Amino acid sequence: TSLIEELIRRSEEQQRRNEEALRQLLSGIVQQQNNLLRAIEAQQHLLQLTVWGIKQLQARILAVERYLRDQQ
Amino acid sequence: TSLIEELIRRSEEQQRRNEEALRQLLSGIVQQQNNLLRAIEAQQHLLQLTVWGIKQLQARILAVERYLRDQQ
Amino acid sequence: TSLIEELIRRSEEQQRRNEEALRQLLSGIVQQQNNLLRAIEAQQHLLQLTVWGIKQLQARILAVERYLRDQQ
Repeated sequence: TSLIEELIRRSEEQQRRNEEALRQLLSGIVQQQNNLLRAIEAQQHLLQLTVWGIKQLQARILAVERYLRDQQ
Repeated sequence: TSLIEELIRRSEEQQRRNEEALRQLLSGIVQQQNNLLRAIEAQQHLLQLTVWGIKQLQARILAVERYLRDQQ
Repeated sequence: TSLIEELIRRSEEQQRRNEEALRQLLSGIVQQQNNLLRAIEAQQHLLQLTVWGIKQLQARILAVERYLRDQQ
């Protein structure tokens, strides 16, 4: 999803800030960990959708396989 | 999986603790990075299973497509 | 992918270093957050490929379902 891409871009922005600050940092590290957690949660949501999409495709292919067996 | 949801909830708990501590913190940030890494590893395991599930569906649909071609 | 496994192993290495340093640490935490972000980005790439793989399987099964309907 574009949100995962948006959360990643925000993590990239915060990462550059934390590295530059390395060269207030602790707050940035904590915020960055929240940025990463949000990304992981968004990826989890899409991953869960693909899991259900795979099971629906499994059901559709099984119905076709059974139709072809039944036609014999 | 429910484990990924459990690892995420633990990361959410540790995140609230680190933010509240921001308002011992370093240990919490290190632990939180382990919580995130465990989540990423669990997501990787489920992602790998979906990759193999997709290839098995590909093989099943290909077998049906070939059966239908062969019947002609 | 093996890259995600390589990024994870690097995060595991950096995590052990940060925990041992807990027992220079800030640089290690920042680097570890970059290791995690890279993992999340790599997982996002594979996740996006599975999403497109699922839609192509959907199109293939739909074509078979339509062929079978049309043959009647």
